[PDB]
Amino acid sequence: VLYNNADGDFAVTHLTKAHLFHDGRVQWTPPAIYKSSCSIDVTFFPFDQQNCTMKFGSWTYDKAKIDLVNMHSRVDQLDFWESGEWVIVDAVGTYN
Amino acid sequence: ETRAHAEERLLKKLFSGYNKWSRPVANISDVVLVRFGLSIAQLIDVDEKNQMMTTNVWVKQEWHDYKLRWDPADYENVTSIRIPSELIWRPDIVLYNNADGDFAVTHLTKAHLFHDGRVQWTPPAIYKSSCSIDVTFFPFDQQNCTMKFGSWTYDKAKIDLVNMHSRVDQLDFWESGEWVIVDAVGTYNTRKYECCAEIYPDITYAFVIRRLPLFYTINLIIPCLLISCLTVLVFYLPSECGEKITLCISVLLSLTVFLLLITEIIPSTSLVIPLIGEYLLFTMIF
Amino acid sequence: ETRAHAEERLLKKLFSGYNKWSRPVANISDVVLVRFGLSIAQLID
Amino acid sequence: SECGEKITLCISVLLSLTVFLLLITEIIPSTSLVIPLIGEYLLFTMIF
Amino acid sequence: ETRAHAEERLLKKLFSGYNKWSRPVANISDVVLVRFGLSIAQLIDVDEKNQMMTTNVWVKQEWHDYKLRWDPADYENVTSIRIPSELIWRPDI
Amino acid sequence: TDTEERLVEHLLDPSRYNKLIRPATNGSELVTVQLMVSLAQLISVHEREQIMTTNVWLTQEWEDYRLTWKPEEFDNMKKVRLPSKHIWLPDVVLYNNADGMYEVSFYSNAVVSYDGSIFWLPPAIYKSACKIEVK
Amino acid sequence: WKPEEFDNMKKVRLPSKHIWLPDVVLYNNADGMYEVSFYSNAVVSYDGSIFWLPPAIYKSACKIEVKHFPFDQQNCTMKFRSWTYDRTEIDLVLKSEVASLDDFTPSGEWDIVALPGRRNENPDDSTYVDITYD
Ligand SMILES: *[C@@H]1O[C@H](CO)[C@@H](O)[C@H](O)[C@H]1NC(C)=O
Ligand SMILES: *[C@@H]1O[C@H](CO)[C@@H](O)[C@H](O)[C@H]1NC(C)=O
Ligand SMILES: *[C@@H]1O[C@H](CO)[C@@H](O)[C@H](O)[C@H]1NC(C)=O
Ligand SMILES: *[C@@H]1O[C@H](CO)[C@@H](O)[C@H](O)[C@H]1NC(C)=O
Ligand SMILES: *[C@@H]1O[C@H](CO)[C@@H](O)[C@H](O)[C@H]1NC(C)=O
Ligand SMILES: *[C@@H]1O[C@H](CO)[C@@H](O)[C@H](O)[C@H]1NC(C)=O
Ligand SMILES: *[C@@H]1O[C@H](CO)[C@@H](O)[C@H](O)[C@H]1NC(C)=O
Ligand SMILES: CC(=O)OCC[N+](C)(C)C
Ligand SMILES: CC(=O)OCC[N+](C)(C)C
Repeated sequence: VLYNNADGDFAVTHLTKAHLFHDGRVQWTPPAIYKSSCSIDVTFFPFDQQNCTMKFGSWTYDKAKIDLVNMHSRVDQLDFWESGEWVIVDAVGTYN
Repeated sequence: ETRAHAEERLLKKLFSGYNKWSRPVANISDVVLVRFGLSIAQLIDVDEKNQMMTTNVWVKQEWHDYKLRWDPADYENVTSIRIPSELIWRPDIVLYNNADGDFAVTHLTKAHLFHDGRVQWTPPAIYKSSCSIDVTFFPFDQQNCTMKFGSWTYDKAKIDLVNMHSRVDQLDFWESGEWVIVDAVGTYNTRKYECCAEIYPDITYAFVIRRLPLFYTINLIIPCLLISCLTVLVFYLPSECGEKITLCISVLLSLTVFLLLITEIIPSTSLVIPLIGEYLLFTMIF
Repeated sequence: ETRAHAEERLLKKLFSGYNKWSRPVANISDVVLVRFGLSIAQLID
Repeated sequence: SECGEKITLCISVLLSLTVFLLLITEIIPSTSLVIPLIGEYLLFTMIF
Repeated sequence: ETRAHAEERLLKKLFSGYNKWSRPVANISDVVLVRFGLSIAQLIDVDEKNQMMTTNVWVKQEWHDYKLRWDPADYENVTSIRIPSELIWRPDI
Repeated sequence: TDTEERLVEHLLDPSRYNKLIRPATNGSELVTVQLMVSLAQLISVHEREQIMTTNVWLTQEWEDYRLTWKPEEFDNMKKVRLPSKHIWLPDVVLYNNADGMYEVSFYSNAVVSYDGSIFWLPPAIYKSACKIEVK
Repeated sequence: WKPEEFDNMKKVRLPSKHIWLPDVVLYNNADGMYEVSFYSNAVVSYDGSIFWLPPAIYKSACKIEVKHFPFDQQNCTMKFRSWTYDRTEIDLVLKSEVASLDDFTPSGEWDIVALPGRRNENPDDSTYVDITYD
């Protein structure tokens, strides 16, 4: 679930079909619309560069039962749709 | 020997003949002591015009269930498991002063069950409660918004609330830059309603929040004062200049606009009048 | 023989006694390693 | 001074600056930790 | 004897082999006549800028089901009952 | 308790209790439902939209003879809490509502006495349309 | 089924929620609604051909060009994909090269110019297939 949710959904609500392989591996890639709160710095507006974060973690399973492995560090942008108002300088996930 | 077999073995045993519609007490006269606490995640909104407060909280609950007990020695030394919250009896703690929100917890995350029957449930929630707004000293105002929690259908003789801790946890509070929590304490209360002949306990949390008065001072106060400074200059202006009326008319139409802008921020309550509203109005009269 | 029949048989076998409420780990000491990643579709607002 | 338009010009400038400040206020968050440079510049210009 | 008991017996009998996915006509060539009507409750809004009309209506429908018939004399004179609309075939208007 | 769980299973046992059937007795009779609105707060009265939002408790009381039991046989239990979604309810709704939400907000439990009396007091946030006088 | 064994019935209506569906969705939707809005019945022929025509209100993201406002022309696209099966499982095909306007209601503010449809593959992926209407 998204820890810093704000007025949105805590957990994914679309629940697509999971791809299950014969060796037990499961791949589940559902979509989600997330409204995450982030601190806005407008000192240099309109030439500002915001730094908004999204915190993901298991709600009820501790590190001794579920451990998250950072598949890749940076957020995948292969299917990104250009907004025309913002440019993603760098999106990196940090394991804490 | 294995967990996904032992834990599965344990899960099957627990939910064999479990009834989720019955208060979990071995004796009728017993009381289900629910330890209730709040951990605020952030203060999403403090809307003054609508007199409502939106918050993100973790509704810490904890109670004993006598049917969900086992001996860890029998199950490969499993001391605790995570179980669905929709399969077990839960207290119906609702937010009494709900305005434009949900009365109960609607997310139903998993609960942590310990071998002695203790059940820990910490579901997240977004509560939109109603609180009286006093804007007498706006923008230096200090609000006091309260959230009332209690069981809805069980009286004090069946379910009783225990203050987990007096103060609302704030370790993970998200600072917004507009509001600062001065204190947030839950107070235990009991009272009788005309509905029912039994005492219904409740825990009320009082969030005393203080606004940081530098945005509205920079953006409303100083611009208001600067225009008020021009109120008197019309009397030093020579009549031959032919600009006296232009100066004072412009001042009047500016102060009027500022009053309406403030009118759209403060609540429409008619009990108290803001000091800023009084000052603007009196300047407009003069 | 057809793939649909084989898949029906496989689904019947897999979910015969599957309990979704239990952690899927072979052993007590095991930990479910969940590989996590985000792909951004669009920055809405 | 004989033109009889100094007051009109300066008052118009003042009110235009105030309106633009109010427009800015409808975009930026109501936070008290940082202040935009555009806002500071507008406020200093209004004071002068 | 009690009306509730008779209604329970009737409900058990009616939905014994009822299919809600099939058109309720004794013959394929038959046509289901669905008397359709509207009862406006309030004209909520008329959005000129967006060119939409919001209305609050009661969509009165009425048809005939040949498999939901019974004799009231055999069920303590029960002439009608209220059943969830999701247990019976409905027109997809 | 074991006795309370047994009573709950016995009362709502679907083989003997059908929640879709009105609890009519003595023949073609009607079930008398008592109403009482308790106003908890007047949240807002929008004049532009002509909608009044209220926080009310909608007391509802009726008699369900099918939920009767003998206290002697159940450890002298006089009343039990049943989930309102699993018993017959009179579908009492805010008919003149705005925003198209007819039913209550929470669906609390129903306090059932041993003599079949039912007591349901669900909370609700109601948005009702009303005619605003501007004169 | 064999019509002769079922009173010579050639086609029947079955609920679309109780038969296998290709989870074709509006991939580039802008409000998070992927599926169709109604989930009507599917007309099934006796030979196994399924014909499903559900209605839908869609909100797709568009790249609005403002250089020539108010004499501007917009090129908004709708990309359809199956968010469950890849190209090795189901192959999407175009029934026609253009969208149908047989039951179209003229807008009044916007004039329709062209509604072509194209089936796109990825030569580098081989598991990607979509149909885009411009
Ligand atoms: C963005 O914020 C995160 C956490 O607040 C920090 O670790 C990171 O260095 C920041 N990046 C920039 C470019 O400011
Ligand atoms: C689980 O792992 C522990 C430590 O690796 C081992 O002692 C135990 O025998 C294992 N259990 C099974 C059922 O393999
Ligand atoms: C329940 O508690 C009461 C009071 O402590 C006691 O009199 C009664 O015997 C208890 N019930 C049982 C079954 O032990
Ligand atoms: C059971 O587990 C606990 C910790 O969960 C440990 O302290 C204890 O030694 C274990 N006992 C046995 C017999 O494995
Ligand atoms: C806040 O409100 C509560 C109840 O309205 C009251 O008991 C408490 O004293 C108030 N605190 C302050 C600091 O005003
Ligand atoms: C159904 O109607 C058609 C036309 O009226 C008729 O030929 C046919 O015999 C009818 N079916 C039965 C079973 O009577
Ligand atoms: C059955 O009920 C109807 C009214 O619903 C009444 O007119 C009729 O007399 C009743 N018949 C019997 C046999 O009770
Ligand atoms: C056990 C449990 O549900 O904990 C929830 C709190 N959190 C998300 C900080 C771990
Ligand atoms: C019995 C019951 O439902 O009571 C609801 C009202 N309350 C919380 C004031 C007792």
